[PDB]
Amino acid sequence: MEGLAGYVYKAASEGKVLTLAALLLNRSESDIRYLLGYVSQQGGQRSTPLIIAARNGHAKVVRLLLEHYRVQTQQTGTVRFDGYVIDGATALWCAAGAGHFEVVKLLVSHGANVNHTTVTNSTPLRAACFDGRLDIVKYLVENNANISIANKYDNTC
Amino acid sequence: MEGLAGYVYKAASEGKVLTLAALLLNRSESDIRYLLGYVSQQGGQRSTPLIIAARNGHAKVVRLLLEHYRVQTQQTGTVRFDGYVIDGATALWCAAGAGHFEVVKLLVSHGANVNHTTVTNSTPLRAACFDGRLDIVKYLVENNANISIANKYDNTCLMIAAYKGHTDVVRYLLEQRADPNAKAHCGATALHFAAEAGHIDIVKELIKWRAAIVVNGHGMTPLKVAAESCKADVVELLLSHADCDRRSRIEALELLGASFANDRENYDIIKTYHYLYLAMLERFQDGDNILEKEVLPPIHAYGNRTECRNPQELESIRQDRDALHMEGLIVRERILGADNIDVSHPIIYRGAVYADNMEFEQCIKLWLHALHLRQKGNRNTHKDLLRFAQVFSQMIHLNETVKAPDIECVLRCSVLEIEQSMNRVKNISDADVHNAMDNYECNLYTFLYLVCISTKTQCSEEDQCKINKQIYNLIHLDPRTREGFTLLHLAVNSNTPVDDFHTNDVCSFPNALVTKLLLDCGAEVNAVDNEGNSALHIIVQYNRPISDFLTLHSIIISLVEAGAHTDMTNKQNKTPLDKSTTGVSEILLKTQMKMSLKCLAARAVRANDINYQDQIPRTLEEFVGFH
Amino acid sequence: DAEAVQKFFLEEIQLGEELLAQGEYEKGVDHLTNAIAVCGQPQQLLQVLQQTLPPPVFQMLLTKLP
Amino acid sequence: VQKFFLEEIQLGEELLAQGEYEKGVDHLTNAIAVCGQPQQLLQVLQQTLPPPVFQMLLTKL
Repeated sequence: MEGLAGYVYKAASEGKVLTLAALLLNRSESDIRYLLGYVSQQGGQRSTPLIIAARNGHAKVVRLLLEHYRVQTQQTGTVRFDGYVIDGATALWCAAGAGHFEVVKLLVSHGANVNHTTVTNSTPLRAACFDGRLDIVKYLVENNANISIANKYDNTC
Repeated sequence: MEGLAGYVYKAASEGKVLTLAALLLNRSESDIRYLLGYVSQQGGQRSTPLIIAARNGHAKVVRLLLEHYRVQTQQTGTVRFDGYVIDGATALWCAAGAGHFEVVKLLVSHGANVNHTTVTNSTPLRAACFDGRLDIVKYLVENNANISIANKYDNTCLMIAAYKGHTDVVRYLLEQRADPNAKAHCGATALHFAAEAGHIDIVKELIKWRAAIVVNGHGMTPLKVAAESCKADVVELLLSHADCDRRSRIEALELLGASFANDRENYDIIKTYHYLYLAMLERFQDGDNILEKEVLPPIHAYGNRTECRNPQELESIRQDRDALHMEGLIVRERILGADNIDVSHPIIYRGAVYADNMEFEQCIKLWLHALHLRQKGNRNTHKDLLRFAQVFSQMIHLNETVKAPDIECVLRCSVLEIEQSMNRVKNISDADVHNAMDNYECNLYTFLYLVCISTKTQCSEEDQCKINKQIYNLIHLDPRTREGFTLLHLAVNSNTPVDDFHTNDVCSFPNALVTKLLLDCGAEVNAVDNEGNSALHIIVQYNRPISDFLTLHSIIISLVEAGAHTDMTNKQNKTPLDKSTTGVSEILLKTQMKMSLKCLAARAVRANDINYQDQIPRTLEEFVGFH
Repeated sequence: DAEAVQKFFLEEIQLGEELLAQGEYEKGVDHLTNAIAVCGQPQQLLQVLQQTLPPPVFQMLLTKLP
Repeated sequence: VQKFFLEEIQLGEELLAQGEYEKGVDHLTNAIAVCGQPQQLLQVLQQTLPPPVFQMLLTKL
């Protein structure tokens, strides 16, 4: 139901580690991923428990949503909420631009998407370039996602 | 000097070009050239210093080396990979494999072999196709790159370019008169390779050439290869091409749904069910003279029901997700056949999930069917045996009973697999003899774990008799280890490895029950290893005589009861009581000893070193050899 | 299960989360101990619980589980 | 001689790698003096190392 969709949304949009386990328990696999397919707009932007938890910086919360649960890696959400709110966010993208290196080093090692393109055909690498986290930039270059993606205005990382 | 050789190796490794120039000056040329022609055997590589200079992209190091002491860049050397060891023929091949255009162009400027074949004839152009550097590909095809070179596995460099998403390399290669239908060893081609790897743009690039379409070694169009994995974009593209009849398209859609039904990486019931329903709607679109799938009887173990022949049938059983997976795997098996290798991996995944969900009988039946398919395909089937002993161990640790006929069936399967392993050990010369020995050891360990599991639970007398028959057959084969340990020696020793999973909860070698089972089925207790130790020597060499004294006393009693000469000696000629290293086991053996004239006389003869040769019966000669 | 137990379950989940995050492990686990006792699937929750709490905290829960 | 040349040039390279090519040139000048041929030792720096370090080491040595 839609009531449980907001409950499991705040389970990962905060950092709580037992609410998503408790709410998803004793439910069928059909509506469990429906609750993990949450795409409704929260705070003027589409949110998803996998996407927002990666922005929050908890590498543990996102890991429990990919190893012991099935979630869609590609999703739509904000990449820079500070006046940009560009849709089409990745869990790696949220962690890269916000300095969450532990989440960055975990999703790519697990096998998450590394070259998702938004409406501005941008990359998580330039988001980390604005933040300046060299470890995320070094990890992305070592994992060889892309080193040549520019924006729609040809803005190089 | 060896220090100079190591210092050359370091200078080429960390790019110390100034130290390399100091090496290449102020001394002679022949000895320094010989020292720079090789590196120390560290990290499993004898590679050229230029090879390791190209590995980290140090074009300055190799350029200064060639400027000072000109050496041939064709100097070979062992090169390591992620999991492979192929000895690189030249440094520029490693530069292309590591994405360094500067070293390649400098080596070509110095004069070098553009297509220097590696041990498995790996072209530098092929290495660039593996890496994806288009500039290196352009430079080598300017310098007459050999695009027709294929491996022992018949891997033409277009296939390697099509392995990954290097679409620029693929399109430039097919622009340079490549072979889009270059056959592999197992029938594979870049069409099937991109169908498996899900590079739809590479498929369209080959469709731009559209030379021909070919089947794989088992025999199926690349549409079936795309439907074999969760690569629905390539499947939809090839159905848009529509170079197939109706029924083949319907079953290709069925296979596309089936691959998504039981895949570990991505798995959704909704898309699988929708693909199945769309395929069957296309099947029912015929109307008059309707084509229908052939009905197959349901396997009693693997699954319980046959396929559904009505749209309302899967419309109703959509909620029956297990039935959906069963029907998808059934159509996958009946289309791909037993010859296809990938027919059992989704079965293995679904069985693992069912074991995780405590659907233990379903897991056992699915894994038994998967083992049957893999053995009928005559493949390497030790990993599934190890996992299957692991699920026995997990069930026994959870106090769950197992099915004795399943035990007997998998014991027969393991005996047949050990026969096959012995055949491929004795038939192969040097290809994977170390891997074959490790596989044989793992198979023996897994058989021991299975026997321990069977002894842990309770079985019917007929099933126990059949199990004893299988174990008697295997011990009649008399398996031996690297050091010559028999099955009894393996069960006796505490040095026998135990898997890190729940097997530690059930495998506690030395196990007395396993030894009792071997002795009643008729194991050769007097058999010794290459080191000359028998079962009694190994069991008296045990180092925890009091912590688990029940097992030790039971196995000593069993070994004495079956009959083993307690005075027999190893290569160093000392008895088990002489090899006690333990008071408790020594006293137990002493009170379990037995006097004999023959044994004492043989001991006296051996100690006094009398010329026993050719003065006694021959059986007395091995009797003295025991003592 | 359901009804007032279900809201009591999620309250113990939320309060157990906070005290564990706050640092009151003894009261946090005890609050979560009531949650598992009233949990609909205590065995299936323990699959996730093997990775939620730290191994000292999970072992601390393991002493209070029975 | 060669070991002293290797030790002094390494000491000079440490100062040269920090941006002080002239400061490390003086230590590398002793390496050229330790080496049998100071011109040949400085030729490696001109051919491989930065030219500012090699040019300053020639005057120092």
